[PDB]
Amino acid sequence: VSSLLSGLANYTNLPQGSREHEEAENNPRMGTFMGVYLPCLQNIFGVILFLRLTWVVGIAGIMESFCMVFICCSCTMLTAISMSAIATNGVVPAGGSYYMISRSLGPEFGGAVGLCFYLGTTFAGAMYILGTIEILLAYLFPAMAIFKAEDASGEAAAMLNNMRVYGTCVLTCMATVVFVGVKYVNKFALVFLGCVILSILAIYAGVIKSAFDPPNFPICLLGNRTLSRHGFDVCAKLAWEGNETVTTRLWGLFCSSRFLNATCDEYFTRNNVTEIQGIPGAASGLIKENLWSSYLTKGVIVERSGMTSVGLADGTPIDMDHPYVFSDMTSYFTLLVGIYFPSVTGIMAGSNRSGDLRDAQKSIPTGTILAIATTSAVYISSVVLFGACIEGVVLRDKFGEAVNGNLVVGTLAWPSPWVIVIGSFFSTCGAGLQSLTGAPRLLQAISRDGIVPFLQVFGHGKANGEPTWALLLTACICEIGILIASLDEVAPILSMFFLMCYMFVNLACAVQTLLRTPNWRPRFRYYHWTLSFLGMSLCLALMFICSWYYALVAMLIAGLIYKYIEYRGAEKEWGDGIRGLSLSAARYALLRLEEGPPHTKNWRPQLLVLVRVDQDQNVVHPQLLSLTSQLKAGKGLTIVGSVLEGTFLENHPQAQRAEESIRRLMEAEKVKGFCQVVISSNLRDGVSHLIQSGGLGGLQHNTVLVGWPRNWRQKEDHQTWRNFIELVRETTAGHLALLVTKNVSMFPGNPERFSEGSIDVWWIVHDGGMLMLLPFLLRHHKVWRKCKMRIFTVAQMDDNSIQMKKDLTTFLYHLRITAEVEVVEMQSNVRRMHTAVRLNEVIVKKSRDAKLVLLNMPGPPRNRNGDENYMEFLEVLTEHLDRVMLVRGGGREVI
Amino acid sequence: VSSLLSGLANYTNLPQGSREHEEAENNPRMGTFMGVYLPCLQNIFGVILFLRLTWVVGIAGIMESFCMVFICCSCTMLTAISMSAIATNGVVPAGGSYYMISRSLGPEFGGAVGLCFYLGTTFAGAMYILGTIEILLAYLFPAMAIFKAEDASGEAAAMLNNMRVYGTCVLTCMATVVFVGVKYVNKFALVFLGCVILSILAIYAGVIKSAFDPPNFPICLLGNRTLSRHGFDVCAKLAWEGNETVTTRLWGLFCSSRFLNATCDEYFTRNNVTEIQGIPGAASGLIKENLWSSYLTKGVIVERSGMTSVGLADGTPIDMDHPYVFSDMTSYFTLLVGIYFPSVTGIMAGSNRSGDLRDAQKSIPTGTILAIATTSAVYISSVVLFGACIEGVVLRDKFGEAVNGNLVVGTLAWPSPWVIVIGSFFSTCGAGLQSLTGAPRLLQAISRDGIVPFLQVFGHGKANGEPTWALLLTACICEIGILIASLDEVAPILSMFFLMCYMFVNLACAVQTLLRTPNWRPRFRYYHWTLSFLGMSLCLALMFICSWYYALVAMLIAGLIYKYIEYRGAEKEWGDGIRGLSLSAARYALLRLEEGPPHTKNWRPQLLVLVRVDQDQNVVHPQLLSLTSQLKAGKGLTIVGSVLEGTFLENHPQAQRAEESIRRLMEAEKVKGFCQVVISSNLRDGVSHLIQSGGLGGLQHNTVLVGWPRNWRQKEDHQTWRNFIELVRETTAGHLALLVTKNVSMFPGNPERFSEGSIDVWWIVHDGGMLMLLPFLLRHHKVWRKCKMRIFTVAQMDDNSIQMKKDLTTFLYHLRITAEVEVVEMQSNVRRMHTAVRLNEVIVKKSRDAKLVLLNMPGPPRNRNGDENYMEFLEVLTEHLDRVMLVRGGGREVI
Ligand SMILES: *[C@@H]1O[C@H](CO)[C@@H](O[C@@H]2O[C@H](CO)[C@@H](O)[C@H](O)[C@H]2NC(C)=O)[C@H](O)[C@H]1NC(C)=O
Ligand SMILES: *[C@@H]1O[C@H](CO)[C@@H](O[C@@H]2O[C@H](CO)[C@@H](O)[C@H](O)[C@H]2NC(C)=O)[C@H](O)[C@H]1NC(C)=O
Ligand SMILES: *[C@@H]1O[C@H](CO)[C@@H](O)[C@H](O)[C@H]1NC(C)=O
Ligand SMILES: *[C@@H]1O[C@H](CO)[C@@H](O)[C@H](O)[C@H]1NC(C)=O
Ligand SMILES: *[C@@H]1O[C@H](CO)[C@@H](O)[C@H](O)[C@H]1NC(C)=O
Ligand SMILES: *[C@@H]1O[C@H](CO)[C@@H](O)[C@H](O)[C@H]1NC(C)=O
Repeated sequence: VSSLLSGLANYTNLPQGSREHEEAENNPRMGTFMGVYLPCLQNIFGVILFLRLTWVVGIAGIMESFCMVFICCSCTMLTAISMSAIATNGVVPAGGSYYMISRSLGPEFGGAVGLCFYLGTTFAGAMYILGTIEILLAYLFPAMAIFKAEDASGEAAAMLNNMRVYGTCVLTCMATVVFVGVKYVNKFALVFLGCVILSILAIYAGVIKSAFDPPNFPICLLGNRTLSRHGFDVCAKLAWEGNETVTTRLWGLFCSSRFLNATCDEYFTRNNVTEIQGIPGAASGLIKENLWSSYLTKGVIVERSGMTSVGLADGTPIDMDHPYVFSDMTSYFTLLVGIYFPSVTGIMAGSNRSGDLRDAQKSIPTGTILAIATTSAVYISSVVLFGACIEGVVLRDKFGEAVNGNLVVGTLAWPSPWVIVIGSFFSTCGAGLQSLTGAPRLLQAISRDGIVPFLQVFGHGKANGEPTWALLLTACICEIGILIASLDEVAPILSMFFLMCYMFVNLACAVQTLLRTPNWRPRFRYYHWTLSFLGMSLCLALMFICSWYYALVAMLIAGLIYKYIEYRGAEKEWGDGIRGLSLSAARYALLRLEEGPPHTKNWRPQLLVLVRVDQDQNVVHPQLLSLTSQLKAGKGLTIVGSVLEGTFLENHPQAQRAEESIRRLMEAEKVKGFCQVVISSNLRDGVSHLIQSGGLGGLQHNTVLVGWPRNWRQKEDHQTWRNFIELVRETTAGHLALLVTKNVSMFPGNPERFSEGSIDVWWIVHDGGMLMLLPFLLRHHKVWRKCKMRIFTVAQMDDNSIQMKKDLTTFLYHLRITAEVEVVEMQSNVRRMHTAVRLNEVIVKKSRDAKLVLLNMPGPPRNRNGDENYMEFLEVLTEHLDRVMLVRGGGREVI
Repeated sequence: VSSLLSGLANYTNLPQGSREHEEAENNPRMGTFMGVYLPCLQNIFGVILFLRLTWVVGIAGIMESFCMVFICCSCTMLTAISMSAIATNGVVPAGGSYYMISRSLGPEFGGAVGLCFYLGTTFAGAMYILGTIEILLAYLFPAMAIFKAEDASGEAAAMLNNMRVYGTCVLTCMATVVFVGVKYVNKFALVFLGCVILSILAIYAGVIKSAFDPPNFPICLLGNRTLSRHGFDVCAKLAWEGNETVTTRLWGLFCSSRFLNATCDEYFTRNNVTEIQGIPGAASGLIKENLWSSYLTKGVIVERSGMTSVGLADGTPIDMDHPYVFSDMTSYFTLLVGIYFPSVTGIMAGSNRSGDLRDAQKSIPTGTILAIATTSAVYISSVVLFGACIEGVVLRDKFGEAVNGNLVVGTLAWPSPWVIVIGSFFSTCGAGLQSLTGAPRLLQAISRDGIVPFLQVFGHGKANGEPTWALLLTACICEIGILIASLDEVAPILSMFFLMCYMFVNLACAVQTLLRTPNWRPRFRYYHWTLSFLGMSLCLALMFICSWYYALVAMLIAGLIYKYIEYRGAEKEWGDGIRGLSLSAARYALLRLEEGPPHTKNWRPQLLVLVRVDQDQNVVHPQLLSLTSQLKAGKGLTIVGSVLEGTFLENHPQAQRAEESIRRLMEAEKVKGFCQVVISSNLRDGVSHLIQSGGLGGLQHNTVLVGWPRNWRQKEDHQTWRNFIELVRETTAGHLALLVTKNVSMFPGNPERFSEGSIDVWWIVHDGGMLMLLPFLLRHHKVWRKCKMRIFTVAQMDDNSIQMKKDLTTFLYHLRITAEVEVVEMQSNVRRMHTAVRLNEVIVKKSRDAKLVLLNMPGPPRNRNGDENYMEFLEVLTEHLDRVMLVRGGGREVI
């Protein structure tokens, strides 16, 4: 009991604002029970259980209301799981639910979740304040009212003029008390929870007493219709005062004299007056009867279904139905959902005290889920126990006029009906104070967060971290709810924002799990990404079922703040401008890429090309750029690399020429790529600073496309020829792919197009998925469109049949069967150059005239004295072919 | 006349499909008039002008219909401008409107515009086919029908069973004729346009004749209500056959005997029968009268407004209103808009013949705009001339039963009413043939385009480039329209897709102008980007006014194909996977950046940091990485660069260690950056391959943050010390900014946080916006939060007052006034080291104990013998300060 009372000395249900965020940057105990569960359980129980639940039980029945509760509950339990994965991730920063969402989903969604929830909570201030004024005018003080109806038809207008003149009278009282008396209202958090849960138990007490003996609450009927028990007290058409039968006051309101003359309406005279039991209790058979629907229309008299009546009097000449019971408004299914829904909102109060718990990764998930479960078990068992204990004709009655102006709920209370009427009053007064505290701290947090700059003046707090300007704005948005002055119309507008916040909380947690954003570790047990997606579609549907023409103005206001933060998100970090909106998406996509493996399933060539630029700078071989567009036509990353010699301190105007000749040239041949002009000491280094440092992030170059040294055996170019030899060993170590083009100047540019073409591919042993795919990418292009693919295979085994039967089943698996297959078969440098000249005879004698020849490029020797052991081997390999492309690679897979 | 008839030998209104796209890749005259204008003018005039316009004129009046036409017209004229900017851009490829949109907006939107337009046109096939069957059962052959009403109440059911049994009977006839007889229906394009425009002129002929003498079309009334003139011929209650007055057949349908006994309904007997003129003409005063609204309800008898009647008989005991004129359906404003809208669709037929025009950048814009203008001028002047010439009670009449079963339009025809009835029949038959040709060529184009892979089997054309499988699918989507069997319900579903296509065509052209996508040159005269945006919101609103619960199923089907193409767009080019969806957005954002200038308005430091990694590799100074997070905290690009020595062929396992030590370290201090580990010959080169080649695209590094050589005067490190000196001259030439950190090991890491801190800034002459902003970024961080900013200025002039009054007005402009200001003032190497030791005395004697000191770093000498002329100058400058950061930069501006 000791940790109870000491914890009850701590227990306050208020959010932790930015003053509690200051104590987190400068650097007690709680529990699961008084920390999350009891704050959340208070902020869900509200006015709708007491003031408008029984009105929904009788109208929609119990079979449609059970389906109605189970779809409004099931959104909250799924968006608690999306509040759970935010809790398990992160370190749960001290201060509010705003800082828990904003830090774990970035400032992108946090300014939009935090701002829908500001307006959604401010209308919960004005809705509860209309809840208190309605109780004050119907049950507590139904005498005191300024505006009174000047006729029998002014009940529509004078009632709404009551709700405007007391709301604005009390909203100024509510705003000042939370302003000056913050320390007092901090103390009464246990009073308000005591008033609620006793009032809920007082219902469940009296439902058990009514099973054994129901109370005395009779109702009076007149044919099928009932009548207001306001003016008269006794229900009889004739008062039998002994030997003198007297006209009652029931006679007086209908018949236009209190005399025995019988000069009145024919519907009163032909129909008798019946007084039966209005609350027959749990022993009664109501559940088989009161089950389906009673969807009335505004003006229709509420009529008991199963009574014998007399069918006449088509008009309604009863002094505007002076003594009867009516329907206030027309009603249907998808209107009540806007009224029921704010009874299930308050999950975000589950983490008002995250900076005081000790196990915040376990209290915040398990606490709200248990709080939703104990609340939905009340709601569902309230709906049935309202149905099977109370006659439906008073359940269709707002304001309890059929039971002589007492609360429809409060007549089911065992001690007294003044218990719930007072008990729901200090409840709804208290959740009005809480809503004028939880909302001004929130706008205080967003304003000091700097996340949206035009809301900057609302950060001006007072001396103790309490606001002064957000109160005056939240007093003027509660003000708009009070001018509407109608509990049934504030409720769908209020519901439209709390649906919108739970729309985003399910949205961002489903996206960031799928795309694998950085720093996203939902370490929760019972979680998936579809489970946030399923709740995302569900409270998309509820948002239109309320009112579709308000759901579009709710999205496109929230969808425009989400884009307004990003346009200010760019202009702070990325310098300025609409360029920064593209810089950030460039950065954020690259940081996404850092997790996955490179080799995953599939291979595509991503070209690194490197050109030679001479003196009076320009490219020497534009046909090499012309090849690049013929493979990777309007596709992945292209890096046009180039080098030149020495002293960047005075060589950069040459770099300006060198880059600009390439930029206008890629546009000339439709290459969408990126230029790198590097100034090195020798060309040996400057090529190797691009084979390993081209393309940051995941967008690495994957192949290297290079020409051929044509000035091979000449004066000094040997070391430039030696730079080619170090390039081959480099790509094997770095695990790239090499593409070597021979006779570069005679290549098909984009004017020349070929016809009757044949490409001849010689796939001997190695490089399967790259030597096969390279013509298939080329043929795909319009220049190489009208061409033929020929694949010739060298063999070294004995059988060729199964060798072809192994080869012919590759194409069926590759789905590119259109190539024709033909089999062929037959100190250290000479053995290399024995088979060189022999095979090159076999190459030409079946492929003298192709438009392009493909060959395997073998591995260079590790000796490094193999300049002449290996390169005459390749010039014999290029035995006077017109266009041959050499290829080798390492460590890849092609599907 | 010669180019007419020869052009009339060419004039065919069919789209150019993929066979016309083959003739563009292998590689006559037209004009504006027969090329764009007349094809577009045919495919807008349809069934709605003849069959359901007059029904809308009488119901919605002429004041609401004029506002109705002017908002459905104004969407088409704005989406023609968005079709104009697609035309002026590009080269206008041969073949259809699909290839014009797909190439100019990429395969992203082209598969979604091209697929909404496929379904939007297929229902235009089934709508027109219901238009022909309705004319065939009401005017031409109203005798032949299989299903006939078994009672007076079967007219609802038997009519819809007529439309199902003839539609599917004729849809098989429509599908085969376009299959086998493509050459025949190619010839009749001039017949169908001749049938339309003569029928439109036959209306405007007879409206002029009716002004001088209206024809004879009388109608019969009975009190306020009219009656069907079907069975009887003469309108009198008593046939006066001489001396024997006889009961008419008008008597026979009402009164239940053709005898003179008068045994019948009291509404017939108390009310007289009036036969007035049903079409009073242009001379009549109808326009002041027939103006407002007549929104009826299903079952209500159409009643003339201004007639004297007799008010009795509450029920309708007239053998289910056997002889009367009714309303087929309930109606309101936002239901008729779904019926009127397909009268204005057909813009995409403006470029069916783009591959045959000569000036395709001028014919396509000016042709469709003139085609919309001449069509809207018909529609608006048809609405008024229908109102002010025809009595409203037959305008509320479908099927023309009040005028004895003749067309409400066709009675305004001057030669004969059989002109329009035949003329609108060969029109609507012809636009049904055209819709079963324009739609199967379209799905043939998307299937061969490979843009969506599950639609691949629909590319199987026949031998002459004509489809065979897209016809059977478009016969089965017309089939669903025929089972609905109702012209009033196919029309909003048909309207929902053509609105969706014009939604995207306005969308993509407004986006790609704003973001400046590559290759987007709208060279059109009268164009802006808001003018596409204004039309985008307008046919967003029309899409909900039709039916909101169909607009959400129209977007989220089109919005899901747009994301399905991209997930196949990634898995083709970027290897595979959901990584490729991020690679493409990374590439596409960088290619956007290539246009704009760098220096635009604002400056932010984008750090290039470079570290020293020793033997048994690890970073030597982790405190330098600790500084990076304290400036650019969770913000722009960070490049952690590193070098090591020699022979990448065998040095890459050292590179694996070198990169991995940095990756776990940036996470340890919350740095979101990118690693580059470069292996060079000397460290002189390998630093300079990062100062100019770090960060492709727009995301360049903008500053360089570097430590300090502490082993200054020692054994061999002179040349490594000389590598620092070449780094300073390099950044001045490359126009970067330099940040030099002194005493690197004693820096505040993220555990240690400071209090009572002072940062002392010495801004002497140069580097304004960088030396001011650098503490302001630091203070912003939590470690440097509780600190003070002190700015001390060295002076060389005489006055200091106005010098402070120039300095104190900077802070008011910078809004960072919180710093305190204090003024101070007072072979070749010695003059540099005279003022060095003098100023460094002045530095320390006001700033002995700051947490960080900022100083201007001067320019190095061009002599290059200034190793000792300049670096003792800096070590005297660092006169035993704890933490000082040196800074200089070039060519920037800070706002
Ligand atoms: C209550 O009684 C009346 C007659 O006493 C029932 O009959 C209906 O009366 C209205 C007149 O307001 C008529 O329009 C309906 O056609 C009557 N319905 C019939 C004859 O079936 C009325 O239904 C009763 N109310 C109930 C059962 O809820
Ligand atoms: C046509 O005549 C009738 C009476 O002959 C007009 O009067 C209405 O009659 C209906 C009965 O179906 C009543 O429900 C309405 O209350 C009557 N309206 C009155 C009396 O104003 C009827 O308005 C006439 N139709 C017109 C003018 O369009
Ligand atoms: C109505 O009844 C009263 C009896 O209370 C009588 O005084 C009065 O005269 C009667 N009025 C008549 C019969 O008009
Ligand atoms: C009302 O009920 C009583 C039974 O006490 C009966 O005598 C009377 O006739 C009824 N009146 C009616 C049906 O109008
Ligand atoms: C109705 O009038 C006819 C005259 O055509 C007459 O033959 C018949 O007897 C009459 N029926 C009566 C009066 O019931
Ligand atoms: C119908 O009009 C005629 C005028 O020819 C008149 O004699 C007759 O009384 C009218 N009938 C009515 C108003 O029922």
